[PDB]
Amino acid sequence: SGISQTVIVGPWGAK
Amino acid sequence: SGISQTVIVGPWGAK
Amino acid sequence: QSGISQTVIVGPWGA
Amino acid sequence: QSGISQTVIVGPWGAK
Amino acid sequence: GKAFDDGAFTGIREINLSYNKETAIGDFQVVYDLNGSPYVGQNHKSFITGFTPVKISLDFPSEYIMEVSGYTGNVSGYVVVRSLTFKTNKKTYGPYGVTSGTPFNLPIENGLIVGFKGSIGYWLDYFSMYLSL
Amino acid sequence: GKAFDDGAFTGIREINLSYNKETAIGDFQVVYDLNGSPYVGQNHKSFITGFTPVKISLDFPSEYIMEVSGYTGNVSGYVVVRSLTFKTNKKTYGPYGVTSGTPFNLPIENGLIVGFKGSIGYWLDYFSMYLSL
Amino acid sequence: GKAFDDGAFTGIREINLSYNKETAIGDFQVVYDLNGSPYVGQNHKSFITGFTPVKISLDFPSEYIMEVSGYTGNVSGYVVVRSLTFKTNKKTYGPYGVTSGTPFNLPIENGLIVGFKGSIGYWLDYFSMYLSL
Amino acid sequence: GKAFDDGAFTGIREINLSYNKETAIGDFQVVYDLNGSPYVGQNHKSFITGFTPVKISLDFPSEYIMEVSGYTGNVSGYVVVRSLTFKTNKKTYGPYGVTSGTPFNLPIENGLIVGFKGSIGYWLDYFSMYLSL
Ligand SMILES: O=[N+]([O-])c1ccc(O[C@H]2O[C@H](CO)[C@H](O)[C@H](O)[C@H]2O)cc1
Ligand SMILES: O=[N+]([O-])c1ccc(O[C@H]2O[C@H](CO)[C@H](O)[C@H](O)[C@H]2O)cc1
Ligand SMILES: O=[N+]([O-])c1ccc(O[C@H]2O[C@H](CO)[C@H](O)[C@H](O)[C@H]2O)cc1
Ligand SMILES: O=[N+]([O-])c1ccc(O[C@H]2O[C@H](CO)[C@H](O)[C@H](O)[C@H]2O)cc1
Repeated sequence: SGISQTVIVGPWGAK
Repeated sequence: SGISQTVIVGPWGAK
Repeated sequence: QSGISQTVIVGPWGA
Repeated sequence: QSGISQTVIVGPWGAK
Repeated sequence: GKAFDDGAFTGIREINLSYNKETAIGDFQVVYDLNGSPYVGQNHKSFITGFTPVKISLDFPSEYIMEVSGYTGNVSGYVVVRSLTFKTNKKTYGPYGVTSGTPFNLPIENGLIVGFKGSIGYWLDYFSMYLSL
Repeated sequence: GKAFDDGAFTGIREINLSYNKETAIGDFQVVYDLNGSPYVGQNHKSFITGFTPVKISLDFPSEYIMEVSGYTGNVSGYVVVRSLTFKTNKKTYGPYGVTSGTPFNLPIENGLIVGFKGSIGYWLDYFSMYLSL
Repeated sequence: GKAFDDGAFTGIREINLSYNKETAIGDFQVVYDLNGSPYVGQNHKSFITGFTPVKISLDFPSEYIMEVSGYTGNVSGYVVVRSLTFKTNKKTYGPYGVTSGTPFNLPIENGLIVGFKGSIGYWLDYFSMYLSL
Repeated sequence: GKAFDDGAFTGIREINLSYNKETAIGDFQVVYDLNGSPYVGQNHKSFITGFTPVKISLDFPSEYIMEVSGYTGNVSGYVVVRSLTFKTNKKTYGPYGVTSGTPFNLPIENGLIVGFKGSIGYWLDYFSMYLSL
């Protein structure tokens, strides 16, 4: 894949 | 500088 | 230490 | 999606 | 709620949110930085109105967020994000909304928030943050 | 307490920690991955002894941590980390310690914990995590 | 010439360039991906005209560039980029321009080109590439 | 030749290589940094002897590599790395070896070389570099 990636933290909130 | 870096999250706890 | 995200940059070629 | 971190890698230069 | 995902950008210039102390966070919109220019993200609106608007206008790129905190709780039988605070290297913004329910907090020692995703119904249901160096 | 900083590695093979059911988390040591080989981290021990040890052996590389949670609160007048819980894509480990005070949690949607830093006195005072892709 | 810097994006959808088989590369414009949507970059245009246009339309996101190569050499007293070639996982685009002078190449084993910067006067004088995971 | 892959580290402290002024680069070994400690990489040895050693001892962390360049070319019928030059923010080291064949170069505008991989038989056959921020 040609889409770059980033860290993601979460989610906070509802399921 | 010649030092690689990284994402750091926190701290949790005292101080 | 600013608010601008950074990324690796290679080059330049040419010149 | 694994537990191994990864890194950009450029090259190789030299033999194919 | 309706899911949203802004994706990742180069930084944050302004956060427009709204909230109601009786309930929770409502609307959420971000003006990102994209390679030195403002990127006006889509306004993710509560299905309802009646919120107080907040504009967090950052001194980009000198000022950046160093901590995001808040509370989740029950509103009308729904678990939602009730309150948010944004601490920068310059000032604290918030809390916006009542600080009651289960706390959470994301302090950043190194790195930047560069994106938001989540879901908003009547209220902000949940969110996540993209981080980068 | 005594500060520590493991820095960043290429992922996590094992977490060893210790705790007491009435105070808080005591000792902390991580076996990291480095470039596909095990790297045994420094063992960050409490100033005191008497804790219950726990070894969390991950099936690396298919198993990785997706959430770290716990509680902070006061033990003998100090804010410390009272409980920890590690949730991976396979299983939950913990909680270890005393689950009261103020909760915190770091879920990760994309990315990996690759290092820890913090401070331990009689108990774990605070900690932070290095994240990477 | 006129310096340009697109900055970094999510990926590359299309590259437009122009060249002349007796001089060098002239114009340069990229359609980037930005978080799954096309973002049409600034068109970096030569001071002169009469070049032959080329549209490289990638099958994003499955097709991505794995190698950029080219030549630099002197044209009318100016050392410029005379030729460019783009190798993807699907096929090779080019060479465009004149393949004479000093070669260069950037193969990528892991990672993605996500932006371009450089300078263009009558011809493309030089360029650099933003790389990301 | 024999493949090697050091992986990624935090930085580079020293490079130990050997070369022959009539052939190509032979041995290659790197002292990395790993979170503030020297990490002695494995010595990657040529299958033959008769090289001249050289020790590139960087003033880490204030000194770092900004450009690796060199030449690939035929020795005894094999394409090998004939020459290497390391330019830092402080000094240039090299060229080491023979400056003939096809030139290559990897200048870095932003980021760091944090690892090498490749293959060595009689001479260095090929190499790649890990890059980070
Ligand atoms: O009549 N209401 O007050 C009310 C409240 C919440 C409702 O649900 C919608 O919003 C929820 C909270 O944000 C959640 O997103 C849910 O999925 C939505 O249907 C509906 C009516
Ligand atoms: O006699 N005490 O129960 C007691 C407990 C803790 C003390 O401080 C040490 O531990 C603290 C919490 O871990 C903190 O690290 C402090 O800095 C340490 O000196 C002292 C006495
Ligand atoms: O009389 N000419 O063929 C000629 C060519 C190029 C000139 O300069 C412009 O292009 C240069 C090479 O790309 C360089 O960018 C320069 O700064 C431009 O003004 C002028 C005359
Ligand atoms: O005739 N020789 O001097 C000679 C040179 C190289 C040979 O092969 C070994 O080295 C090669 C280039 O480094 C390549 O790695 C090959 O796979 C090695 O066996 C044999 C004879």
